[PDB]
Amino acid sequence: ANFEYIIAEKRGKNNTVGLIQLNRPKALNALCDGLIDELNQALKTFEEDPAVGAIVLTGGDKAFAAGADIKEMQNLSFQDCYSSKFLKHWDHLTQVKKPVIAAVNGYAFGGGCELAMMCDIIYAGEKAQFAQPEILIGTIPGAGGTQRLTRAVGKSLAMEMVLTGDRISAQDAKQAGLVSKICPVETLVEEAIQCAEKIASNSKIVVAMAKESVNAAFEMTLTEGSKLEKKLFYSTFATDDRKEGMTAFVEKRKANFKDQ
Amino acid sequence: ANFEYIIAEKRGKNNTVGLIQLNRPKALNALCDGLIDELNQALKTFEEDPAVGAIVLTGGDKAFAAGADIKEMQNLSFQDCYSSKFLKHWDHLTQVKKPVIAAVNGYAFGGGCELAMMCDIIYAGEKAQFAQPEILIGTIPGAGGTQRLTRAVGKSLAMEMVLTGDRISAQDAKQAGLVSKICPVETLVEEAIQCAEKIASNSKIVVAMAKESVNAAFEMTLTEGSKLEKKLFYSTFATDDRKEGMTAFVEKRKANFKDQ
Amino acid sequence: ANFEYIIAEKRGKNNTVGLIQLNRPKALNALCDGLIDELNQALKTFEEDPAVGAIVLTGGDKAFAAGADIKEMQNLSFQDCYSSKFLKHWDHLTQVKKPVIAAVNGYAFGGGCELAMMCDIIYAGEKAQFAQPEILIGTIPGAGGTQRLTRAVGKSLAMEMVLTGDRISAQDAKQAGLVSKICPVETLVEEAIQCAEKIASNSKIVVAMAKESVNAAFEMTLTEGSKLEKKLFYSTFATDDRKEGMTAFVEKRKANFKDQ
Amino acid sequence: ANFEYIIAEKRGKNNTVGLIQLNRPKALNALCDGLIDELNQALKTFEEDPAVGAIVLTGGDKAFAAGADIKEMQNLSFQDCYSSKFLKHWDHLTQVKKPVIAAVNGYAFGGGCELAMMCDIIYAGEKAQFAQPEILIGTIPGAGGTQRLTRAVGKSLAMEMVLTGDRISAQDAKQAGLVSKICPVETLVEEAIQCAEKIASNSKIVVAMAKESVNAAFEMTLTEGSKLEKKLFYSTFATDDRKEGMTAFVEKRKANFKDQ
Amino acid sequence: ANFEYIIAEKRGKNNTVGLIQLNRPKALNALCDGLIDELNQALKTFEEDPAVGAIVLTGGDKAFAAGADIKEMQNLSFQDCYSSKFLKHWDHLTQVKKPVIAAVNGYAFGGGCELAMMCDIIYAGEKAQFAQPEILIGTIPGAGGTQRLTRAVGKSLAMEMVLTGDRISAQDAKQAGLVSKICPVETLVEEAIQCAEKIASNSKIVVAMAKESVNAAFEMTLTEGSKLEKKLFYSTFATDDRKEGMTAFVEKRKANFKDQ
Amino acid sequence: ANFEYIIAEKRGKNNTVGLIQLNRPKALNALCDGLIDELNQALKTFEEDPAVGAIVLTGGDKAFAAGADIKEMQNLSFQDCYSSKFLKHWDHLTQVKKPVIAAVNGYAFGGGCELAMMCDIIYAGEKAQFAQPEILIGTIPGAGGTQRLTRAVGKSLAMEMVLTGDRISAQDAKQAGLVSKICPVETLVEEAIQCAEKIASNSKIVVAMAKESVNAAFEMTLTEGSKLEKKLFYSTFATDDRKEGMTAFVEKRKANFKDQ
Ligand SMILES: [Mg+2]
Ligand SMILES: [Mg+2]
Repeated sequence: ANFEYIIAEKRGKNNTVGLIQLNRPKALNALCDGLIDELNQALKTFEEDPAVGAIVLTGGDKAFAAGADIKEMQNLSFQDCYSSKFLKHWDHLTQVKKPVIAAVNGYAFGGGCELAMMCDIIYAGEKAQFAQPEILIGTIPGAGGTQRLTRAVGKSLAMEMVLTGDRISAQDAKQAGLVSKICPVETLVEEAIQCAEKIASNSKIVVAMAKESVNAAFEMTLTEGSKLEKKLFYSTFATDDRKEGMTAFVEKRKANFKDQ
Repeated sequence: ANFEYIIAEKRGKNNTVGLIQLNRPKALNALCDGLIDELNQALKTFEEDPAVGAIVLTGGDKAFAAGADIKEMQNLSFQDCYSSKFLKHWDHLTQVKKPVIAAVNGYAFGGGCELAMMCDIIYAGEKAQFAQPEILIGTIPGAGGTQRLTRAVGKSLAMEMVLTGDRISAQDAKQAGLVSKICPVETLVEEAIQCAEKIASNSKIVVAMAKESVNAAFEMTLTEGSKLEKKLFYSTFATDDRKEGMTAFVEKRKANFKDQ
Repeated sequence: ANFEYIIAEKRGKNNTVGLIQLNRPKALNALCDGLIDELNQALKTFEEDPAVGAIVLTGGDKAFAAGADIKEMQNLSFQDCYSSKFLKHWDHLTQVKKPVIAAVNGYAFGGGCELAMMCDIIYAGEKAQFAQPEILIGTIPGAGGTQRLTRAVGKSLAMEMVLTGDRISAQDAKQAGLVSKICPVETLVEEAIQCAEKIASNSKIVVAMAKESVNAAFEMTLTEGSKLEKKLFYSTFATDDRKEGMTAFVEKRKANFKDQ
Repeated sequence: ANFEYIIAEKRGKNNTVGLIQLNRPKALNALCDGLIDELNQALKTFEEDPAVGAIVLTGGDKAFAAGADIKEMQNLSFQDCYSSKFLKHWDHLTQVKKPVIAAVNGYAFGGGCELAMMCDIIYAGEKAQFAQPEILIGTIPGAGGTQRLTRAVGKSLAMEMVLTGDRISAQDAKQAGLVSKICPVETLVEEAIQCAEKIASNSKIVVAMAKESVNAAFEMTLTEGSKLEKKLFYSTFATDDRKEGMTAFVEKRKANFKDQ
Repeated sequence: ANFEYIIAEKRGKNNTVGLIQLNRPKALNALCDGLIDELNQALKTFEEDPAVGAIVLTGGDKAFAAGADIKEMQNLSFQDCYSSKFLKHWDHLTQVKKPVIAAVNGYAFGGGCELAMMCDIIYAGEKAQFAQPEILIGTIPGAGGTQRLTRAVGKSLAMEMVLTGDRISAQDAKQAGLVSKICPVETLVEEAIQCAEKIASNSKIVVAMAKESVNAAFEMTLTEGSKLEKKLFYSTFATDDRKEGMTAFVEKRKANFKDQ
Repeated sequence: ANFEYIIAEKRGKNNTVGLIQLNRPKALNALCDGLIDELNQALKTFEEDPAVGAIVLTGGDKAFAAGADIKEMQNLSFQDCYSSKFLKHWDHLTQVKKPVIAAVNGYAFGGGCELAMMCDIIYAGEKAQFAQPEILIGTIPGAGGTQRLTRAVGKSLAMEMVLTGDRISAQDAKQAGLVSKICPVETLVEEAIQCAEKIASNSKIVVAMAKESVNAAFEMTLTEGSKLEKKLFYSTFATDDRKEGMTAFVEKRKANFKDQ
């Protein structure tokens, strides 16, 4: 559909990467309800696209997402927040089966840091900054800003970032484990698109199985996690993609996958 | 009160930071029963102080805490450990609701490293060292020296430090995620006090809710953790400090919080 | 017994370290059925050796283990993999009670990285590389390559390595926490042997208790983990090595341990 | 919309109970795609109805639901099932916030038993029968027929019912804990409607909080469950309904609740 | 310390059973703060008594405990509950190491059922009734009335009792598993005292270990539960009472235990 | 091999049921090392038999298994027990993939009750009794007598049985959920054999998947349990038995399963 807050298009060769770019530069990509609706529409459109195998989520060069709109949430009481479940459409990225690579350039504060952490892979620029300033306005992060952050960077750094609201550099996020790669500002999007192309070049079903196996590490114990990983490695044998890849490996050539 | 092992006072402007400094320099701040009792009393006093919003725990410049007294625990038998629940008052720091910042200077060995890891934020000096030498005397760390350490720095480094008892530098704890900031020895205490002042400047109830949400990341799954975070974010709306902070954000000014 | 794929011997002074060296240099130490059988035989032999306290697992100078044989697993189906529990002998290293130090030199790809992550301590060379290329042949890592990796290095880096199959340097693994020490290619084995000698010098039963307490951090919550740690610290008092070590600490001398 | 497989209406005095009755008597209420879509639509309509406080789900007098259609799932392969998440709309009843009372009359086999167990309260007739015959056609229950059943009736009875497919009487389900009340066949619907009216008479928000607290018992440990229960009990104090109820208890009268 | 709400005495031969009888017959044993304080004092006194090995908690013949005083909690806000942690002294019974047998006669409503479920063994009379009427006053049970209840009687019956507030007979509680034995009203206390005497006649430390092993079933998985059970069965060997009991079993006689 | 403590044979028509009968009537089937070794040998022999689909474990008419040999473990210490892992060969029944039906007749005390609870289905005679008398000799059940028992029969009854050692009748175990069916002592074995034949007639791989899905209910949460159940129900589509059974159901006939 015609979006007014975001820009959705297919990038890279073979058109296998879906680029969802936030286009709110005057508000520093403020996460409003309309922007979230357009983002979810683009996400489901890219998920229902057979040619797309990976999604790249990015905002602006100076700001990825500076948090939710506060004026629409100031006059909310406890009843209207508990009932009606206020930030519920804020977790549709966690239900996406295809990998979503976050290209964080500039400010990723409040809701932006949570939306980035909800993605599988986070690519941060040279001047990218992460913070959780919810404590400054009398609230707490309520979209994964504490659960995923503490699991990623540890208790101490997450406790400091949550209780103080201070910002951390991209280098600190890489050393702590929040992001997996640091790229220049003018080439972050291109490297994220190349990584998404490398991801989508494989079998989509096996990639989804691997993503589920990785995500299960935060929901189950080590023994049950290993058992589920063994069951998934057994189940991946029932696909033609596994046999095709093993044939291309034994008889050295390029593997032609058909997502089945 | 008349303390013989620790020094308790309120530091910083407006006296919002409680400083609990171990005062056993000739014994390398050995964690004895009287010192633990005085630490618990000071923690309770600072918890029951409305003007205190954060606590800073520190020791000496050359040693933070070099472990418990071995003489008072050699004659102890298996039955006398289980019954009297040996080392039962060593986890009172985990029951505090206000944030406690550990300013570790010098040696933090055995019980000292566990007491530091039990704090929310760990500030270490340039010459600070962390180790678990329990394996050297025929015992294992029994106050969180294995659970929290493995969750913070990983399996490999924790296994090495536990089975070998070797010391790690402050830079190692920083790159591994054990500590959150490296500060000079002459200014570590003041930087910890400034961080505790920045923490106490916010709403104490919202800060405690955020601390609980962060601590829940080690006790529940990611889904249930996110559900509890959502419930806490919804409950935050029932406080006057939330509305005050959101109004101060809307009309740009300084938010005056009343801890309610 | 006489091995054809591996080399098993006791190294170090006092013969306290068991060295299991993979001896398949022309196949990059491919994890085959015979190699796994010989590895399990050497592991149980060293476990049934009262003079051995720690095991060092290493491969070649240019490759630790470059994955399993794809030829013996290409013609496998879903039923044959499930009704035979494929790769069920691949986790015998996780049942070892004595510490196992992984001296990873060169390539550790696929099954190699999984076998290395199952060890307690991972020692990597300067030119050591870790990767999970299973996604390139149409399968997923099914021997702990996702559960342990995501817990160690984090969500983002593990997701990238799994979905892309790209390699990471030893420095990246050290920064992310996958390995614990970087050593030269010419001395990595000697450093691992010295670490295993320092480990075996302590009480083997107390060392096993500490290893169990550390491993329990990935199978239980923080509260139950601390409770089990307290119970193990209480049970360690019923050993003769505990009082001997405490007496040697009180009256400064060398503690003579008898593994009881 | 106009339903062809189910009947949706508001029953009972004050029209606070939504009755969703399956209307496929010739197919023993086979769970097809259209019937599931209509059930989800009726559930959403009753959820978005302020005048409805509870839902009652029932079928026919001789059969509640005899499982899904096997014809629409025989020609399905593994890839079509996985890459489309077969039976994904079958768990929309677990996302409902208002209590759903299952009035099971007659046969509740496989999918019917799963849909009944997914409800909060199960009301069964004297001639009601429960079974999981999936093992007879070469499959396993895949909509909670093993997880919830084993947690409700125990390990032994669930194992027997799953591996044998034998039916159990309503008295057996009552003594095992599967159902909570046995009612005559001619009055089961009326008793379920009266129970839902007793439920709908209370505060909807407090009822939803209690439902969440009860459902959390199967998602985490007892300690975290009690902590979440304490937090929800504290959050209840921010509603006007709790104050109104406590005031009506003090000054003995009927409490007028407004769902806020 | 003379009590005004409860009666504390030692009953049974050898004076090994501590009887804590609620003595509020006009208020149906309303759980007030003073009664809770006296109960905690009696509990800690009986725990610190070497002659007492088991505790029996009971109220009146017509009422065990009819819930907390609503007048004390009527004028309480959300901030006053959270901060201050309302009902925080209500879980001191869960920290008792010695077994506590609940002799429930008459009404056990609201806080009474929660206090009874926190006991290890629950003994109910012929006319004993259990209910959770918190939903009738606009609140939810906040002292374990949902977590333990759902784990004991199942999902359906607990959901019904919570959302409706209806009472269940002692027979239904025995069938669902809430209680373990039904006794006449005039002899319930005597049978509970006899059971507590049978319990206290064994080794107190082994009894505490068994209680911990049983309570761990709700805090860990089956694998980790069995592991902790194995570790505790190994740890019980280091006590003299284990060897004494085994000697009395081999050489048939009466075992003389010394709680060590 | 020729057994001296047990009797192993194939019973029932088509020889699809393996009967492992304990043959120690003069010692009340005491669980000794040789008996456990022969039991494990018969179990692995029946597991490696393609014609056997289910195993029936029974003892004598007056005693199923009266616990382990006491004189075999009187002179054992804490170190000898921890380091040798006492009772480790006792959980080989939990690793069996095919269902094991426990035909418990007579006394099932101590280790016998644990071995019975480790089975999937428990069939008890009219005069069968279950108890955990470990507390009477100064020890605790260390082979699943507390974890599985508390999960099956509840907290109160398991606590009573563990702390008192009293016996429960077969009817009590049936109403509590410990056993699934009560049968006469003269026909219990035949009924268990008929049940195993009904189990063995189905697809062995699908039966193993169902057993795994049921056993996973005690190792994971409800959400992850349902996810693993969905994944197993998707994987079962890749078997030939699923399509054969579905075709036999569509066109009504007898399904011919080939265990593939
Ligand atoms: Mg890290
Ligand atoms: Mg039951």
